[PDB]
Amino acid sequence: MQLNITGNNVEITEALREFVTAKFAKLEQYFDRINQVYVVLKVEKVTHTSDATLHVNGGEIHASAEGQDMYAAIDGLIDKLARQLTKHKDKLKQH
Repeated sequence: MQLNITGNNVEITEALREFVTAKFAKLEQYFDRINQVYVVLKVEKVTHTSDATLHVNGGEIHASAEGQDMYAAIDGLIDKLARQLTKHKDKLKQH
């Protein structure tokens, strides 16, 4: 269960990185299919872009989200990502 992040054209402050990990953590409670995760967020005067990639036993999901800010990108990115994790998580726990 190891996760890492990479910021392109953005200063990675303990608070920022924490926010990202904070969301994933809350997901680590119900979601047990997370071993290696890599996230990247670009910050430009135009639009902010963020990408997420979660790993699962036998399968791997890769999605990306954009937001008005580095915070919004993570919100929608971790939102759609979670809902996706639950979908595939339903296949496993079949009882």
